[PDB]
Amino acid sequence: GDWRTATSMHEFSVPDIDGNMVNLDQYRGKTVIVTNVASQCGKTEVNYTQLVELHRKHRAEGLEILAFPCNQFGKQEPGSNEEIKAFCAQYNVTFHMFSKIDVNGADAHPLWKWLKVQPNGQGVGGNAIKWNFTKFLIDKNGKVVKRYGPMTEPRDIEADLPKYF
Repeated sequence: GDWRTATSMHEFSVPDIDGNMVNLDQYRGKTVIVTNVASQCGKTEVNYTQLVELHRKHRAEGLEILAFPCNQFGKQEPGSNEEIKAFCAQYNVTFHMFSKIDVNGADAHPLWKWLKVQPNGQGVGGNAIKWNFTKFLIDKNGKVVKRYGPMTEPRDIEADLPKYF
């Protein structure tokens, strides 16, 4: 697959939660957090509340958050795209929600296959996504600059935003 040839997130297109293709080059010149989400995770509440807080705190500086539902971790995202959309409403999410995807395995979405092999997006302990709410920080040129594991509270990504704003 051609994802292997990409040098930037801006080369991918991915369906949003309504099913509509989003060309990610529209986020050129924005700092972006990409994260895999789920609704039935022990850290669902801390992640959605803190991602909303971080997005409200920094969206006027150009921060974007792209959230990808994924059911591969404990079957913790069983709902349809419509049900996930409704679920997020309780958190007042105004960042970008995407259609549910796989992030691991042969059928993972190409964007996520690409994120996992980026020099700053490689995990040791394999590149595989380990659980719900892994995060990647992506710069204004669509390069991965940091990867954060499932335990990372979204507020702790503040440490790294001045680097890239």
